Amino acid sequence: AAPESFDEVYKGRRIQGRPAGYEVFVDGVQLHVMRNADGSWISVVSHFDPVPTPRAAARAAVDELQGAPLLPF
Amino acid sequence: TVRKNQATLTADEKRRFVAAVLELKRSGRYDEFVRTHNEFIMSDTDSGERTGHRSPSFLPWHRRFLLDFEQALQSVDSSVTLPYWDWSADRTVRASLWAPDFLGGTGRSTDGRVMDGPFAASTGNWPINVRVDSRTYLRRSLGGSVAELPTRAEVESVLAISAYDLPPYNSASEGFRNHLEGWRGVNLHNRVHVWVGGQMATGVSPNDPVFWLHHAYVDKLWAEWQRRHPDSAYVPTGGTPDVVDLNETMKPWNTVRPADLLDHTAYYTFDAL
Ligand SMILES: [O-][O-]
Ligand SMILES: [Cu+2]
Ligand SMILES: [Cu+2]
Ligand SMILES: [Cu+2]
Repeated sequence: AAPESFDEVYKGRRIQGRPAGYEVFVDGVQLHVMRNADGSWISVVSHFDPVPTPRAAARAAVDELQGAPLLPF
Repeated sequence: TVRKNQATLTADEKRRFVAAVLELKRSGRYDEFVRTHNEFIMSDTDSGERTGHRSPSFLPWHRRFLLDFEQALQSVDSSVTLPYWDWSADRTVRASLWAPDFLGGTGRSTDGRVMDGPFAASTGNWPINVRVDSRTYLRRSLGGSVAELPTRAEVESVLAISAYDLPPYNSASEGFRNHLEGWRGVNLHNRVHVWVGGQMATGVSPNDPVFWLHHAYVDKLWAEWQRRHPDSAYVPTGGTPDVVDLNETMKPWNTVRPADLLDHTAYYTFDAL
């Protein structure tokens, strides 16, 4: 069962998630994310630190970026 | 070829290692290691094909990737070998690893930027090109996102585990491989990535030269596990969908198998094992 979609402004960045497994965008730029077998999530910019949900992975990416644009993959 | 503890290098050996790394960067060869690694970080999945990570071939895959990098360094300076970082012993930001004559230190607080050492963006010698975060300077926050590196006692608890790996051969596994990788348990290898921060916390983690020293010590711990469990060996041993079995070849090379990489002494020895 995929997580629900989301859309919010987090730390001044628009983050969106939607089932596709699942896609996340930071100001319209897609961020690679992945689900682990225990149901936690990671992203390519926080790969080694599992968080509970795709929104948590999007927010960890915004925290990592410190305001910088994301580049596509 | 002897792989030495970074803490033990002479000033000359440090100088030669740094110069060879900077030359691989200048020539364009370095960044393709970063690109290959990110491709596997993004493609290895728990429920599908998995080769470089979150799977039993994590260890032989990184052993071959490090051999490819070491051979590239030796094509520039034949005296250079990959050193390893025993993060259980050299565990603070004051370690000589992080001095300006070796890897440089932590990043400043406002933007994570490394301000000293040979890889600092201000040198003009270490552009971050293969990247997801669009910033183009090396970043670190040592000890920022997780308070402590693993200890020798925690490493020994992992080396004590008898089974190399276990079904379902992914991030949910019990067993040595996944405890060393760190997705279960007290967490060795993943935690060190989180502890360094900056590009080391990302899929483009080989952008930081410490990547190779971290993986050279994870590789040493595999060799230590083998000597503790001579009776135990790589699994699985044939017929496993989506997982590299012992005698199956591995991407991207296709010409090598885990079986060919179990015995490191074919390729190098350690200063002490
Ligand atoms: O895993 O690097
Ligand atoms: Cu890797
Ligand atoms: Cu994908
Ligand atoms: Cu790693």
